Amino acid sequence: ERTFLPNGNYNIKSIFSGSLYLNPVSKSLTFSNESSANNQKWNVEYMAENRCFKISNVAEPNKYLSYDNFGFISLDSLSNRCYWFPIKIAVNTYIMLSLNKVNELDYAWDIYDTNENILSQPLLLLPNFDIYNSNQMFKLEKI
Amino acid sequence: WVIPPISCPENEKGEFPKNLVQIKSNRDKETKVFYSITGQGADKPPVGVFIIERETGWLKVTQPLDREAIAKYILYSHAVSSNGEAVEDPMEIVITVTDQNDNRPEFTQEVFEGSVAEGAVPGTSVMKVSATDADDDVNTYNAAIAYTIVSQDPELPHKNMFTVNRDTGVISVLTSGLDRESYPTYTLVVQAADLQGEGLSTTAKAVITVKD
Amino acid sequence: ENIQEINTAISDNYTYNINNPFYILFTVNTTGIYKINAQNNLPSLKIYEAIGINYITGFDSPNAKSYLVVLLNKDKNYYIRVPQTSSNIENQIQFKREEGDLRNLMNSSVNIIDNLNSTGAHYYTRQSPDVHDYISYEFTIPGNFNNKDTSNIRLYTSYNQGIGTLFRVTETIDGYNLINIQQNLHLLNNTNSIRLLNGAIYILKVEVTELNNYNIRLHIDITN
Amino acid sequence: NSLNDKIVTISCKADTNLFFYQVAGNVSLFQQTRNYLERWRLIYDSNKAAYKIKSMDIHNTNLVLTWNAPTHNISTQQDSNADNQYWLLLKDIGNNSFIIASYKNPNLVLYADTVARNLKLSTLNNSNYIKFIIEDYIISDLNNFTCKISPILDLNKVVQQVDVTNLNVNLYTWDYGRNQKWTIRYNEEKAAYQFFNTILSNGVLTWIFSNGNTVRVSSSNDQNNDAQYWLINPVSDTDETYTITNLRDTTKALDLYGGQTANGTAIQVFNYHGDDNQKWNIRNPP
Amino acid sequence: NSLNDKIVTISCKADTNLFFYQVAGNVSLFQQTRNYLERWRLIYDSNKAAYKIKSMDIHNTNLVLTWNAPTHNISTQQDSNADNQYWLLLKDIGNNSFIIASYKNPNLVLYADTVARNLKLSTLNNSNYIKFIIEDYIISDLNNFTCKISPILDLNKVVQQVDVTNLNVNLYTWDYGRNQKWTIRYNEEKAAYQFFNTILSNGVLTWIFSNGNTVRVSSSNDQNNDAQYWLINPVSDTDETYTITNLRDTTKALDLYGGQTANGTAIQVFNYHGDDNQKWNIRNPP
Ligand SMILES: [Ca+2]
Ligand SMILES: [Ca+2]
Ligand SMILES: [Ca+2]
Repeated sequence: ERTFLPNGNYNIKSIFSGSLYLNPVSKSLTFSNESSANNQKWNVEYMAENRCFKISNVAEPNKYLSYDNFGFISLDSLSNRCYWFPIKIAVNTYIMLSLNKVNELDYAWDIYDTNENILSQPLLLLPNFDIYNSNQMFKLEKI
Repeated sequence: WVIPPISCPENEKGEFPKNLVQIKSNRDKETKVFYSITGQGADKPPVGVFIIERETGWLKVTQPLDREAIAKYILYSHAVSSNGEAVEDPMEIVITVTDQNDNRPEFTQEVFEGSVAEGAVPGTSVMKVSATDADDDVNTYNAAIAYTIVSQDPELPHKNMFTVNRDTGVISVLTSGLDRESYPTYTLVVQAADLQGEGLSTTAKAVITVKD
Repeated sequence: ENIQEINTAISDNYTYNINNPFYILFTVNTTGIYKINAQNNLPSLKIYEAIGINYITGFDSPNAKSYLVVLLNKDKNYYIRVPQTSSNIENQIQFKREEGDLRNLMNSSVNIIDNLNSTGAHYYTRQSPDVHDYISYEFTIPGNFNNKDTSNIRLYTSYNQGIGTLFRVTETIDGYNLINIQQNLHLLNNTNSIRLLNGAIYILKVEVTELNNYNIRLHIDITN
Repeated sequence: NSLNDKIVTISCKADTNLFFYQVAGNVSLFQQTRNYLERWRLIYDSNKAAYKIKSMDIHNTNLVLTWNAPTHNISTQQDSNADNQYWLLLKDIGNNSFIIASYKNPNLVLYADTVARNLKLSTLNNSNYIKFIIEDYIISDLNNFTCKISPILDLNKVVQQVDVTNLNVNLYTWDYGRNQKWTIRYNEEKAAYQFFNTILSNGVLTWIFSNGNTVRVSSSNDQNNDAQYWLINPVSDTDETYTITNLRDTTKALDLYGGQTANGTAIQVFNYHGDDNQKWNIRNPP
Repeated sequence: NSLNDKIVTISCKADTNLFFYQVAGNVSLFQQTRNYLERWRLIYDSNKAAYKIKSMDIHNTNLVLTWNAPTHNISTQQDSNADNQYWLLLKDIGNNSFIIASYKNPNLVLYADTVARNLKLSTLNNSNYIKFIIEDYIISDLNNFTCKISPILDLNKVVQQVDVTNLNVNLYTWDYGRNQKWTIRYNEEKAAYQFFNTILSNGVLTWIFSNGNTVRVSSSNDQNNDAQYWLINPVSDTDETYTITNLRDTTKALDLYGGQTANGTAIQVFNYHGDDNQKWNIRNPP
């Protein structure tokens, strides 16, 4: 019993495009063309004890979406920086907050755009204020 | 009176004024009822934090709250007809502020001093580090501190010469081999993290002098 | 009357497994706001308080999806009236205590609007709450969400006057959040439209202020 | 460093007509008022390497630009020297505009909301809504300011040109004349001012030096004469009262014939002393 | 704008000994080299309001500083006028240093990795690792440069003070003497240089205009004796060669008498003609 973001594999897209899929490029995360490879698939698991979600890459199931000390989202081993508190603002559309306060504020996934173009942009972690910032909106779609 | 338990989380980020509850008197069919609130947070300092719609009973909060400044508000609601006469006795309403884990644990000192005998047996209590957390002790784990040892200088003659109780902060000798002549001074970086060690963290130094 | 009885006081969460109207007796351990519904919000329930029986909220309308948001006190007895349906699939009543924004919806029935087309007129007829009582409507604006695309929404009634409160809903693991969109909508013959985001979810709370008809008729008209 | 205790106005690159305006503790983007409610003192902290932006309101002397975390709103609060009241002034060379970043959190910078006419915090972008113009208040008040110039001795009279056919400069009564009004303009490279008479497309207030002492308006020969450029300096404890010196020789100042308060007296350059005849009421034409 | 097509060096505020260094497409942090390997031309695009940072490599002339998005990696690639090859130059007025932000993503700025000795990226913060010192390469090369000065006629001879008590200046074979070395210090206000001989603490290279073309070393207790100051201008298509002209009279260049590459020839000023006896090699002394 849980209708809110059930466990399983998802594709992660930005709200700016329906054809760009999240995947690790080098040590960064970016949205690229569909590849049908395991690296564009993400296992979303609920952590009941800490009341959050952890998201791992299918190609590397031991690496989770996290963040470094430079404001970038990263793929690394499990830690409290891998703990996300999703806010569902529409059908399959979420804002991804870090569970813990970062710099004494709510921080969220953030993809920069140039007139709705997000090619070659890295996914970042930036302050969040509300549910109206498109750059902090992402679609998680099974399966 | 028809009033439920009322609460609002600290650090609301906007969308003010935010609706909390529409309170009412079930005598509202008899005459037109006018609502109002009194107390600290309403008409008394801090004034205007909470407001109510006079004709509908919509209770609202006008600004972000902070549980560590004020954890609960004590207001009184008033129901009154057009001629000023009360249709209900004034009702006490408590508004609790729900905690967020927004306070980092804080060690009492940047550097704690301690001393240990040269040939002490493992299990020997040495010293005690201690931190505090301002968040809600009662209802959450946001102030549940877990103490750990991050590093040890030097890493000799072993990596784990000492151990710390994660609940108390008390540091005890772990392994034998404390030699005053070769390694007289030890510097441990101790960590203090809330949410039972999974939340916000901080570090301090535990300087330990080995002696005769 | 075939009163079935919940053994012990409900905590925060509970699930009670079940062609004729019968009643379910229960108490709650903690006084507070509760969401009560069937699966999946079928059928619509009614809830009563045992005076010491008084109606609280909810309607009896066939094939109509809804749930109840109600303030339950720990030192009182309550009755859920489940009406006759169709004996195809087993049913169950779900109980959840709500400490969040759902507080803004007591004591109201929340209608589930799940048949909104791209554009056009829509109306939903329910039994009207008494004067100063509440009926609510949870609906999703048609189309894909992109935080940009928008439809025009006219909300109004036909006979009864009411004060509308419009919220946008977001959901976390802790439940619904309610965000203020529009207050004090005078619903009777309302010609004012509001632009709402496609794919976004909204809840309209309606307080009846003039009982001119047995049925309240909420209209949702959508233009480009 | 070089901007410490400098009183400045702050306007929007997204709309150069909107200035930071402090009213009842609020901060809005408002039209140019040329008063102290749009003036801000920059107070530097050597340790933070950041600035407080304090309002020059005379009735409320301790209000500073403040970020109301955790919301994204901007207002003024009492100065408590807090991190959310400090700012990084980042100058975009080329534009000569500033990005004003929060010291508490440099991820966020000032953002001009031209619809709500206020300020909010935002993450960075390439737009002009986060670019701002910081100018010394005297310069911003005087630059492109079509004004009328009255000697403080008589406020009903005005420094004017006779007419379009007589470029001589005289003192006379005020009557909404195009020869009575002047447009002050500021040249950045020369750091000096020019007084364009509005009855001419490019006529400039000039001390002719071929003649000994003579003030006549003359055509604008660019990068030519420095007697066509001036330096304006304010007078203490006075709202709109200034002194005007020349650029060619800074020892000579604009002067009504000492001390003749007549309706036909000349306007001449004269050695700088500072009596009531060498000071000017630079007002806005009503 | 004001820095368009200027050739600069770029060093770190965190470590002022580390400079932007380029070779074969790779960008790193290295010690001061005083050559083209650490020289960059800032190229301004009016419409983008951003700059390209182009390496002054003499073998590959079209390499500009590039962010290899979306990675953390910075390098020099062939110029294609790409968005990831443009940069916002933001001067922190608070501490006179520069933040270099990507035009493709203004949230990301250059971060100095002083351990790996290269560049990565970071969101804005208050750390000195994202602050950089931009400076004209001539000033950067010459300021605080303890050096040796040799005539291009004979690169084994050095300009020197004869001894500690002989304030005359002649020519002699290089022999590691403290009197054979000079500390070049740049004066911002006078836009000039002084040559402090390393056998005292106030003796600068000066033109004794009281006695013809005599050049000697004298005390610098008078700040404003313009004969103490000099202008060091680079010779076209040379690596370390300069002409040195006096500030009291710029038509006077530092001159080796003759002609002569002898071991006692006089150092003097003479009317600038530009021959080999007025060209000088400023080098780092072994
Ligand atoms: Ca707090
Ligand atoms: Ca805490
Ligand atoms: Ca707290």
